[PDB]
Amino acid sequence: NNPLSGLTHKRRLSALGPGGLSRERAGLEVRDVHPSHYGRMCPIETPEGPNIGLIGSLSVYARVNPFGFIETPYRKVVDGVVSDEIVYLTADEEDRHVVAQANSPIDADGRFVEPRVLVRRKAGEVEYVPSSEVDYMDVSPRQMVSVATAMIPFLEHDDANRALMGANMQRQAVPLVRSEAPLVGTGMELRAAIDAGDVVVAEESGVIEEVSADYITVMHDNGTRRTYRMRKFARSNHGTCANQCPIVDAGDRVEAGQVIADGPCTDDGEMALGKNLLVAIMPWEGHNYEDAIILSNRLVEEDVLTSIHIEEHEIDARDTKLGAEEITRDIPNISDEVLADLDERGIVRIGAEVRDGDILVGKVTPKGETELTPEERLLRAIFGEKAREVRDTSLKVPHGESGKVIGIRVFSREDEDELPAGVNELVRVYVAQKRKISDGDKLAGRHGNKGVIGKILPVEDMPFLADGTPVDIILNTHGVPRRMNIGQILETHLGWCAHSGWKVDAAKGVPDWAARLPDELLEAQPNAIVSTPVFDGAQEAELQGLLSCTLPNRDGDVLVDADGKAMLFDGRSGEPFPYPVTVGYMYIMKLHHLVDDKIHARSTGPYSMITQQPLGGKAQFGGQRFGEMECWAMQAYGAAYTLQELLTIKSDDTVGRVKVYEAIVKGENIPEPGIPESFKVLLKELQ
Amino acid sequence: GYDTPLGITNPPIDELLDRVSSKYALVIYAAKRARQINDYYNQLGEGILEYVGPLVEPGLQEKPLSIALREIHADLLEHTE
Amino acid sequence: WLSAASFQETTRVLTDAAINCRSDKLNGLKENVIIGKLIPAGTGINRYRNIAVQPTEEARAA
Amino acid sequence: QCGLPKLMALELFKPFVMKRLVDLNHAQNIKSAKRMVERQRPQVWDVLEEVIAEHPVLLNRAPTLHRLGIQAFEPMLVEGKAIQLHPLVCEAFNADFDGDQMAVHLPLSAEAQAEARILMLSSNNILSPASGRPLAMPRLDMVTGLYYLTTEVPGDTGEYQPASGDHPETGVYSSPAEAIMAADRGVLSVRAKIKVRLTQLRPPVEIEAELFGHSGWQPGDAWMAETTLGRVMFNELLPLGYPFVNKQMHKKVQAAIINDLAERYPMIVVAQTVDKLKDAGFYWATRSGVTVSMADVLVPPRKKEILDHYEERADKVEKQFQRGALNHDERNEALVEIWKEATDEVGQALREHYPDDNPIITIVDSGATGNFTQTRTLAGMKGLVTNPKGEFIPRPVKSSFREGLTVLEYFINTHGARKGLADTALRTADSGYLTRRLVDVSQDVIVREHDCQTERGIVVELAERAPDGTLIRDPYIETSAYARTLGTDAVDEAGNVIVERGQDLGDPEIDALLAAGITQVKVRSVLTCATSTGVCATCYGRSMATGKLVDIGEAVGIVAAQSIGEPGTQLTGGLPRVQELFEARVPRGKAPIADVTGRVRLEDGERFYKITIVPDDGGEEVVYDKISKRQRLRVFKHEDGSERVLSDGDHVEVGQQLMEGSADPHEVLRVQGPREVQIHLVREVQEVYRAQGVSIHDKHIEVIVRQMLRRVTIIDS
Amino acid sequence: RPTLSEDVLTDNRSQFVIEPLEPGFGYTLGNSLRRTLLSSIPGAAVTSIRIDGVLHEFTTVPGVKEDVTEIILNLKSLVVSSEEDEPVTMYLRKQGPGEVTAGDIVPPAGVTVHNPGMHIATLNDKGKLEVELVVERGRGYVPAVQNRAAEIGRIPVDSIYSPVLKVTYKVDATRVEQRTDFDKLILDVETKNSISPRDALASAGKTLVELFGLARELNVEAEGI
Amino acid sequence: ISQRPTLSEDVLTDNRSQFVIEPLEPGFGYTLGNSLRRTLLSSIPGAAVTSIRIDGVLHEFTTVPGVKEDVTEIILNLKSLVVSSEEDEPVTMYLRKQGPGEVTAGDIVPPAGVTVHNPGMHIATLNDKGKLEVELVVERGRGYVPAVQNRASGAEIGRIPVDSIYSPVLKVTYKVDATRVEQRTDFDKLILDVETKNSISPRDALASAGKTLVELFGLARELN
Amino acid sequence: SNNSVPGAPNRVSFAKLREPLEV
DNA sequence: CATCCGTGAGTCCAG
Ligand SMILES: [Mg+2]
Ligand SMILES: [Zn+2]
Repeated sequence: NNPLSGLTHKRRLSALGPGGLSRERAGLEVRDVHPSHYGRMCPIETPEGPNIGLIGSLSVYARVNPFGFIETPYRKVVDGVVSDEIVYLTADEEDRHVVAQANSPIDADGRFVEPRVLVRRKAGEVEYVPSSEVDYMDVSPRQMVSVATAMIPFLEHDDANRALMGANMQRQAVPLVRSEAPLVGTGMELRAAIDAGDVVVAEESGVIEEVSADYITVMHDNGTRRTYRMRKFARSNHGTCANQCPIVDAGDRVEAGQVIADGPCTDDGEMALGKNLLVAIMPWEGHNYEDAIILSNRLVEEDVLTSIHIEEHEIDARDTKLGAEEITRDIPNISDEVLADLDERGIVRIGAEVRDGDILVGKVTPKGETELTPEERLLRAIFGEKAREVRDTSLKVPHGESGKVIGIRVFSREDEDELPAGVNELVRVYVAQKRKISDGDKLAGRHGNKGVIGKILPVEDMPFLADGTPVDIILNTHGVPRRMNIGQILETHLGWCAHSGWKVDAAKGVPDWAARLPDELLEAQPNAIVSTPVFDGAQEAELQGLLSCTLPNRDGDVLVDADGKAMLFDGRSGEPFPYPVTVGYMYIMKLHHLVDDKIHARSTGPYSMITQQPLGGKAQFGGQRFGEMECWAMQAYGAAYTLQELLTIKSDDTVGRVKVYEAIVKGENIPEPGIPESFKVLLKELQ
Repeated sequence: GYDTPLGITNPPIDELLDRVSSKYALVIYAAKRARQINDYYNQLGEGILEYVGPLVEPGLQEKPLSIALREIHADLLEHTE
Repeated sequence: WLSAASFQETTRVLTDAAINCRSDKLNGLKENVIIGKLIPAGTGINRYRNIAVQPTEEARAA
Repeated sequence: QCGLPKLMALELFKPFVMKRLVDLNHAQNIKSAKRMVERQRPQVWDVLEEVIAEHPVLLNRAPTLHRLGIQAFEPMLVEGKAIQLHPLVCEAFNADFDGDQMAVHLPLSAEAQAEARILMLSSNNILSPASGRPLAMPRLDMVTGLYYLTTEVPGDTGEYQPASGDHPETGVYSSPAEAIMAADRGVLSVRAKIKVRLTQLRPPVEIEAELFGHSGWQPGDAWMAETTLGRVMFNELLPLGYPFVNKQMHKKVQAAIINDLAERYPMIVVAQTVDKLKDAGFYWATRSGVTVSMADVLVPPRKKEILDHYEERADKVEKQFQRGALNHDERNEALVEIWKEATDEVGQALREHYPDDNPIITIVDSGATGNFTQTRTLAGMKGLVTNPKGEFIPRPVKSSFREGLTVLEYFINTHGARKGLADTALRTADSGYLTRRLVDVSQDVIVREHDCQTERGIVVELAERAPDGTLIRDPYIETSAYARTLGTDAVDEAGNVIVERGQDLGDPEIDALLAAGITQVKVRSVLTCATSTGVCATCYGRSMATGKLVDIGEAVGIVAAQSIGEPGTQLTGGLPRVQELFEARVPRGKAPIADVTGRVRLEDGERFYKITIVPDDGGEEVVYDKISKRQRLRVFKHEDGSERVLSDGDHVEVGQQLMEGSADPHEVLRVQGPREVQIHLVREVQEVYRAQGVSIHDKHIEVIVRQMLRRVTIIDS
Repeated sequence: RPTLSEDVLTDNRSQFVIEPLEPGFGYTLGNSLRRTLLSSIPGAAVTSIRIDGVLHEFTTVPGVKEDVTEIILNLKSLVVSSEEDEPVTMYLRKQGPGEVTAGDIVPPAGVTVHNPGMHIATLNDKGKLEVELVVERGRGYVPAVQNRAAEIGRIPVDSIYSPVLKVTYKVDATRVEQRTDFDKLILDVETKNSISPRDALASAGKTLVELFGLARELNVEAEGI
Repeated sequence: ISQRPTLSEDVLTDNRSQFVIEPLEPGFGYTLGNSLRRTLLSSIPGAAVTSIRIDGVLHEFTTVPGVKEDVTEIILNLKSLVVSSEEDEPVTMYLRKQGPGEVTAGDIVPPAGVTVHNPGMHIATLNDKGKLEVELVVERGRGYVPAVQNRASGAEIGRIPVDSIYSPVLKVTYKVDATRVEQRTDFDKLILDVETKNSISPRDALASAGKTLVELFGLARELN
Repeated sequence: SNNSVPGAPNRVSFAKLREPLEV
């Protein structure tokens, strides 16, 4: 789906598989978080379903030792003094030793501050221990987490249930037409993008000799030239769009290991799973009720939340017993109006637009010479039109799909292309869709705050700040303190600070709250990026203070207060809202669950081969299932006819469903249901 | 005493239930008359002796059910179990 | 046996039924749903199923 | 209504649209009509709008746990590709909007549509068939919105002021239309107490009699009230003919109103009324100013003070175990208590320090959503965490989430949180399997008759007897008596009968039996009423959904099954106990019962418990042998003191449970007989759902139990 | 398509229906029109009163059923049209057993009472009543504290100048062509016995045209109806 | 208790202008200025690009040889283009530049009655050997019209339909000074703020807003 | 700065100094 | 009261 998703895949740790255990055999012990998992296996990252606890992610700093166990880095302490010498310890090895926590205060030389410090001991037991007895200490605070876990700002403010989803959803983010880095980060966003392998890094240092949309050419120091080719509009496994664009301009001095061209969900080499949205935490006319989400039409018009999706359609020409399938522009009984967007071969032309039901690859096959209908024979003598022996077997666009034809790939057996035994010509047609955001589309933050788009209001209906700026997204207040994920609150506060900028007051000295604050942050520009590393980063003290330091807008007016709230005007009534509303900036990702995929419906269609019941799935144009649980509800209603109807004529009554169609289009009444063909199968299976 | 019923809530079911033993009965009582009405329209085109037409003024493009369900409210139909 | 075989231990249900030559009277909810009859409940019972509806004698073609 | 996407509808009514396409000559035949719908010509969007006219559809949302998982709606065409759903039916489908999907089924036949609009329509199924309570009620934004305006704010502006000095009475308005133009200018607060003359709202029952003598209030009759402008606009929804309510609208309050509307007023009034309430709540939830900021979430002032007090008490316990004066099992058992007490004191710190303005608190205490224990975990402290065993960890999490939890705190917290998720996954699988067993055992159970006519029933304890005097309402009243029909005239001390036989028990009729002093009524049950196949109507009584007598032919057997297995997820005996009973297993507890009634002869030994019973009526001594791990049950003796544990010389009735645990119902059968064992089951079953806050009317339990006794064994051929 | 104007009636009030508005204009026209009818239409009402047998408010007027409170309220609902802007004064005196109405009022020249059947106060035998009324002109609604200034029993009254009593509005969507976005504006308006609702709207409609003239005067560039 | 016809003052800046309106009814200013803000943002007429055509390009998703940017990013750069046209009917602009250098909105060639208000706008960074030939169609309209509508008309396989943001309004707000002093001196003073796109004037925007509204409220005066 | 190693955009970090080892 | 074999262990979706 995105770069990060691929990375997470390469680091997943499964118990499932041959030689391992089954899902049913696994009890409640195998799944829960073990004390040894510290710094080796992430305790947050795991699936939410029946797979839970059986699938995890390898921790950030850990590595695998030549015996197949999981080691992890710890800092060595000789005698109360931290040493930069690092040794990797296995799980049982760590048990024999005693580990101090990472955040324990350390002398500038390397000594401990307090005699008794926080200590990790075998069997997951904790106690205070004099500094004389400390063997090792942790490498980093964020040592226990995975790569996906670490990108959740203010993680220690979100409960393990929403933090879990927060990590399990980042993988599900869709690459956008163009991507922005988040205003609020944790620092991980850089290394993650680079290691993923869906960006372009410079191997050897040098200078940009020539740059194009197609490729980048780098002139090394030693004289040799290495050229990197850009992936442009390529279909991913999941139909998302991996499109790389050069960062550097021609003649730029570039050093080795630097990002010169990023890919999908990447801004200047940083993981960019979403956009920076102006949020407003208030109920609004019941349209954001029960985790629904309200949008500004701005996000539609400015393609802020827009993405491309590419499909791969395929079809072949085989040898049959009645001859051989040939791909031709001549399809029986079709106007030249439909064949308009075809070339002389029979294939669609690049650049053409295609809708559902339209022709992509016109292929015809010889049909069996069976005695044609005496009623159709008669109909062919009147109009004197001799029947062709070729049946239409063309590739038409599946229901729902649509877009521009962005490439054709032809393989011919004639042109020596090695095809499987029996095939002659094989055509692939790639169609892309520029899907704008719409109602029902699933949006999410990093803190397990999901939701689908309820209503997209016109830009003027939006509750706006004093200077006229209309907000972007209107999250409901009710669904915040229940989920124990108030990180989204802290992200919003710091988000406004990161957008307006700030300046701490240095007059009468550096304030006591911003005393621990690093010098570089004491003054900030509008639209500035920051890092809030997990188990470190901003504290609620510094955050409250920064709300006071918020720089005024272009009109010299402050917009939000020290509470972090601001006054809103209802874009509908005009009257300003009676109470202060929490307003700020929050990072939101467009997840890969869009209505344009999810919607499906069926009148009639194909049917099963044995049970003669309707097939199942959107890919098979199937019908829904009225299961055993759903029958009980009908019976509990007393709707005997509705229940009978569904399981009879609407399903596997061979003669029924045929005579129901007739009765409807002729505008008559529905006939009495017959015998289920599936039941007839049972009596034969018993016999 | 209430607000004017709209759409599929009309005729009000409470007064519809008063003219019938139970909920279940009201269903068959109504749908069987809807069959008579839809028969009448198809049969009339080519056949005499059809079931008696709509005893009330049909709404423009009114469903056969919605016609039946209205004359149940008008007590113009007889009820047999 | 139909309502029993469609519950649990089907292979045990059949073997026993076939020995005793058990005959099932299709008069039950699970039984009827399978064969596709109208279920013996709600709007499916004869009390409500066999109903005759007629216009009142007072109601007459204009 | 529901929102059916224009793309979805065209495929659902596909052979219906082709019909009217060849009707209005847009197509020459049926083959062309097909090509017009497939090509999606602009004509069909006009044709389709006619086809779906009042033609209902079904909305299904898996898992379909109860029969409200499928409801009928009036489909409305809508742009977009998403199904639009009425906010109130969310409680029925248990549907949120985090990416939920629903299945739509289109009824074809003449009967199917009839069953849809009548039986399955959403505006008819307002009530849960389990308890008779309103599911389609103000729930989240709505409740907080209404709770807003109906709150009486003391010193708010525009408030009524008495006359004194040179200024007359301030705060009196002639009409609602005047008070409306007041807040528009900005003089009156919609939540400030005032006095207004009302012309279109019936006054309270207590005041209507004082001002009219129940002459019959009339639209036009005037009267004075002391409310807030908000509470007036709220009563304009109930609407006319309903006595004025001068309270703030907590959810329990609004639950009562709708429930009352369910009893008296017709269905279409309720559906139209609850719609009005929805609109109100959302409009006022918007301007309610309910917002979450870092500011509104405040850590307690005595935070570090309170924690230091108990940590000191803790260190004392640590040193007291350091000298080994305390047992290891006692050490933690005490450390648990210390921190359990601490967390409470932190919660107390919040409530008082938090203003009732505070939105976090506002939502919690208004029954809108959430618990205060969540608020405590949020701003106070997490508290104790659960061990892999389930025992509470001696170590506490002193950090709240607002302050950010420490690293090793997060780890052990995470451990518990996941095992919670793990078990939440496994119980669902069980709960579902329990559900399907129940469905199958009670499928042939249908209402086939109107009345068995048997006078047989069962007693129900209406209320406890206060020691000082008077009467105390029984806690089982709502689930054991309220829906029943009488099987014997209920008389007081006099010869005057209060409620006849064949009379449905309603809310007032209970009060009639509550005030009269009678504390026991014999009522008809599904257990007693014997009929050929299935059960009668009369005995079953009020169908919890309809609020009237159950219709003849209702699949009460399946609905009973559903109603028990639907909430069966929320348990900790636990769900195994619920199985253990329904599957009639010889229990783990194996607590013995008295074979014959008489005097108890306790003769305990340290190695083994032994109980002997001297027969009250002659007889020969009966003696049992018990393991010392169990303990004697505190049975309510003749002394009317339940807390009296078993002692020698005590008197026990026949079948009286001797020790704690559970009685083997098989013994209860041979000892106390078929009828008694049925009532033991039902209440022992009930006690499991009671403990977790689940309320199923005894009705549904009995339908299953009845089916457990239909067979007798063959002793002699 | 050009927008239509409709009317469903009642003697004192009526509903108005506007459609089809360009999408998003239902709310653009809604609240703006309401506050206009409730505040931007001039009339005549009672500023203050004076009662003979009153030196303080808590005691009721000797010989009268109603308290001092309920009579004021009764008087607030009195509809009056004065011809001159400047404050006039009318007298209402009656004695003996019976009921005093708005028809008993003695009005000055150019001042008309429109509901002479309105109940005011129930006088019993030996019951004397003499009241001095102060009638001014204005718009909308004005509080009583602003009318707190003969100090021998002067009573400040809530001034309801506006002839429009109460207005509510809802905005639904009409499906024009294929677009289901267009807005339909429903507007409920209740007026006094002084002016008809159908007329009150036109004046409220004419009033607002004057405001949007100022902007239009500059260029009158572009618009299409 | 006072009567005064209202005014409409103005305090200017090049791109944005404050309009002052007083004296208004008490608590009337808020719901008046908003009635203007909602008119400006939505229904003010202007002009922008509807469709384009590029040499050697057949669809939106590709790359021109020797150009640093791809067509999508180029089309996304062209959204920012500020254009005013008088021609009520569609017109055609042009842009052709070769060799090294940077192409801008200045290199566009607007026909009679079409003016580009932001020539410094970066479009594409053309490297050596890079050639770019485009062809832009501009129309007149209001609000926002999605590209998707252009394609089904009958447009050839060359054209690439582009979204149209006609609204020449940028950012609008208001503030109100209500004298709530207990007297007949109670009124509301409105201060409207309008910022444009330098395609039209802040005044001319308020003029087309008023012309619109007047024609809407005029139907409230016509008799039955 | 956080990761001053490749040539990356500067993201200012609230932090205790983290110099044990790069990811 | 404890062993050995056979049979149970949520739904819908996609794929
Ligand atoms: Mg959900
Ligand atoms: Zn019975």
